[PDB]
Amino acid sequence: MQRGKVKWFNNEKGYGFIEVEGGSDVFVHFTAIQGEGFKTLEEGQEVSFEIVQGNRGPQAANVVKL
Amino acid sequence: MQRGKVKWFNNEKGYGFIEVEGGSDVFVHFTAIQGEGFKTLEEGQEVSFEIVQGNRGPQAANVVKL
Ligand code: NA
Ligand code: NA
Repeated sequence: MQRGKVKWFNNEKGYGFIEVEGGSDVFVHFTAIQGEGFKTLEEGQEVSFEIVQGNRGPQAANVVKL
Repeated sequence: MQRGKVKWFNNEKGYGFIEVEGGSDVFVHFTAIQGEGFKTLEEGQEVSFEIVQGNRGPQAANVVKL
């Protein structure tokens, strides 16, 4: 588990990337976003998350807005 | 998606396992469950999901109640 900030998120498409200090960007799909409310992220938002490997490569899991 | 059936799920602990045909049971955490509902599953529940590899091995992502 670790923290990062949303790099960008296309609200219409429901995905974007988390930027990591000193690391590679991490793909994030809306289905990973925790909490209640419309599943979205905004550029700059700090998040905690886990990295998992799926068929398309690394992606975020358990994305909590801080 | 992959299909399976919930073997058990403990809604106090927030986890359980999904049984899948021809393979090992897959760990499922409440944070993977989709829907604005309460994030719980019940024994026997048919689901669609994705298997991803996390730091503890295979686990469920994107768990949708069918
Ligand atoms: Na970076
Ligand atoms: Na099995």
